[PDB]
Amino acid sequence: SFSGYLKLTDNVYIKNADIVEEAKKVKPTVVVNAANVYLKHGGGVAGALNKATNNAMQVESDDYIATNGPLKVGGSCVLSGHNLAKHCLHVVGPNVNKGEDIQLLKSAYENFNQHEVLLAPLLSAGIFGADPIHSLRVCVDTVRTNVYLAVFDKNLYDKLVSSFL
Repeated sequence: SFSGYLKLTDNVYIKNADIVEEAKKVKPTVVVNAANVYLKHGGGVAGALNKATNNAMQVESDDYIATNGPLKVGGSCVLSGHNLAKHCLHVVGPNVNKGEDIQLLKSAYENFNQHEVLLAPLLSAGIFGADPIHSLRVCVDTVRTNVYLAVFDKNLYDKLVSSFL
């Protein structure tokens, strides 16, 4: 199971960890990917998860997009977790750097409620440009299922825990 997570609320847990390494160790039922609408897994969590799958995630994703078209900002799709998890829940948080509406972050986190337990990153954080403190607050106020948050950056992890209300 998940180990070394700090409990923030009844259902939200957090750890300073690389989500790729966490996924390979735990092999969760669901790993969340910080996806974009095109499922183009170039950088950040998406690039890292995809690289760990030897690009199998990107090949599967391109077939999904060819069939279904792009996701909506705030939306998600369930695909294979490959060698990382049973499933990957690709969730599109708003990219503040691309001028996307930050109010869609709550809609993005609502996707997590369809799964009893998830290994996840903070949506819209990192290269998506939103304030990770705000993302954690939206997470705890939106997600009701059990979410294990992996925060790659040690200094950000310390700031998130120490500033948590």
